[PDB]
Amino acid sequence: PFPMQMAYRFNGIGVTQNVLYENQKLIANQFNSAIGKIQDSLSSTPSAL
Amino acid sequence: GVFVSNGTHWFVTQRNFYEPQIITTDNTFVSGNCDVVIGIVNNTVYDPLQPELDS
Ligand SMILES: *[C@@H]1O[C@H](CO)[C@@H](O)[C@H](O)[C@H]1NC(C)=O
Repeated sequence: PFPMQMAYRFNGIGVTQNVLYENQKLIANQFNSAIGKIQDSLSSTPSAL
Repeated sequence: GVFVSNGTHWFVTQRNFYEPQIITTDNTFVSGNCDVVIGIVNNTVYDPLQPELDS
């Protein structure tokens, strides 16, 4: 499960599993918001590529 | 490790090889309560001190 896999990824940078599970709702929003800015960053300035 | 279940019981095993173990207090660590975590399940965690405390 992707909720569980990120706990593996978190556990691989020195942060315990329970940090993700307790804040999964916040983290999902942070991941989604950051992805959205990618389209704008390419769409705004054409010098990106 | 990762918690697994054969459909009847629950075990903890290393994530890379199926070596199921009894969920004792030493096999896990505790942080919080049942509220925050999404997807938590109900089960029993064995305590190694029960036979020593009883006897
Ligand atoms: C998994 O998805 C199912 C879809 O039927 C849903 O009912 C359930 O609440 C979800 N369980 C967890 C642990 O996320």
